Amino acid sequence: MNTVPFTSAPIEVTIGIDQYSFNVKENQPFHGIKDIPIGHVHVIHFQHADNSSMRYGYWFDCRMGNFYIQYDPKDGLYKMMEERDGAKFENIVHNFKERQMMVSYPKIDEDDTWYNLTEFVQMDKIRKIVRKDENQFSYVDSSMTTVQENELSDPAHSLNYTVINFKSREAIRPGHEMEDFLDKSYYLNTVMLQGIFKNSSNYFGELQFAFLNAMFFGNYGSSLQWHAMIELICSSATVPKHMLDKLDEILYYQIKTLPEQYSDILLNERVWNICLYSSFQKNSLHNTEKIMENKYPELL
Amino acid sequence: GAMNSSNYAELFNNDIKLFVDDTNVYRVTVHKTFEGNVATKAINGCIFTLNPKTGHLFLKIIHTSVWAGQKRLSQLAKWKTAEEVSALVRSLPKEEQPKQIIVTRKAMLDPLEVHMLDFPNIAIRPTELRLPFSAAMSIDKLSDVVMKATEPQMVLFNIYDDWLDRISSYTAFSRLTLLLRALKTNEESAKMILLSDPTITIKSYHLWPSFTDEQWITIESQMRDLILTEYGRKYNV
Ligand SMILES: Cc1ccc(NS(=O)(=O)CCN)cc1F
Repeated sequence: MNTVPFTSAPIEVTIGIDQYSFNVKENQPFHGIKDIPIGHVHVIHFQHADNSSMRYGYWFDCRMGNFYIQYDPKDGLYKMMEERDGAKFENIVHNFKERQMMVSYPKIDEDDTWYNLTEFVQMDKIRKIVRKDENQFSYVDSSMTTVQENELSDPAHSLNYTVINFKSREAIRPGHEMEDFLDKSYYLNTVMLQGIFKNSSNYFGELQFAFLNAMFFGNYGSSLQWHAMIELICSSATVPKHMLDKLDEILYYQIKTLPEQYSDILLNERVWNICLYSSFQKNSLHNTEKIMENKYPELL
Repeated sequence: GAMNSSNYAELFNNDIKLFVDDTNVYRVTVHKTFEGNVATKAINGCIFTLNPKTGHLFLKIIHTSVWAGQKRLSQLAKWKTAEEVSALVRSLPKEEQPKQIIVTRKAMLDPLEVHMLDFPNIAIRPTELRLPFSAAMSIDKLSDVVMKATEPQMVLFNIYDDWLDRISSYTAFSRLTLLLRALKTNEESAKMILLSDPTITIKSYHLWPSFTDEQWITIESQMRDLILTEYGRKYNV
């Protein structure tokens, strides 16, 4: 069980840790988060009381170093940092654990929600989407635009998701215009899976990371990437049977976890209706379709 | 984006453009089977690709053999059209390729856009105008060449005949749309108007009659009367 200690909490903030959140008051005696399950990536995120603009946060894996949070009053945010002196870090964390100044990551034992939402997400791939190599953790916020968005403006602060564009030469083989546009199996299986991602696990990882950036930060270009990767599979007549089963499970927990009140902005009516009712895989997502119909029938 | 009455004059500027109409690409004759079911039989069709400025019409004849063994013909028709327009642009010299292609039906946008990915600098636009290009098969010489074709074939025409010698393209296009709209609303009456006076002939190398300027006025008046008529006959006014 690992720990992200905090130097202080000088400004009032709603702190998110994976799918949980809790309110910290200005100068409340708060010194971090303990009992964080080893073996998954995590995201700690922030929404300031005063200016709800800019949700921002850090993707990290505790196996990759000792990380803490200190508020920077010049840049005005809670920054993640890596303390290299591991003995100073045990002493600091033990002091705060003894003074009971930390909240406990509140995992219910039956609860596999985070494992299911992050099944294929790996830090090493996060760090290639979010390029900041002098840090082991990855910063994301509401406003960061994606590489594809910047094509259609600061490259350093971009989300380098895999570009997907159904009306592009990458996607459409010369002489197979109709075939490949109405049945994206070529784009999915040869171009993307075999060519770019190497395997379905990398593809699912990016899809899951896009959804989480969309849900936790309201990052609009991530939501675009999530839907595009869903549509590419649904629009493929020919998909490995294991990929389909997994997708159904992946999406089910994304829709399960989504806040009911944010459905109006995070779900693309056109993509979902097409995927569940018109696409090739309209019959291949029983769990996702059952939950979508019971929970968000208005959108459909 | 879309072409409408506000930017109508763009059709006659000096940027090369083409209209593409796909209405007559896939054409059928629904009939009863011996078992008393219903079956279509396809007939030759055509793509109507028009330069509104010059009047150059590239009439691509769609031979019924292109449907044999094919499923979902109405959808295939759109991609077929797109492929043939694309093949046509590629056949043309660079200085002759269009800068825009305007489709008359929005369903053609994606098919064409996909077939034209090699030509990023050519804009594919819809239009809000309800243009009457479907009636192109009411022009006898066009209908004739389509029905006689025994293989795929491209036939070049000027749909304005020689009219640009005497009038502008704006006016030539207006006359053309008025003739076609008339043929679309009442083909019989329209053809009667055009061919009533045996002394007015169609030159071997033309599609329409050799009307003097005053006779074109008379004719144009008769087509507008017919369109108002059928509009009354239709709606009772
Ligand atoms: C967790 C935690 C770990 C290390 C440090 N700081 S240091 O040793 O003073 C180095 C400060 N740069 C502060 C902390 F709050």
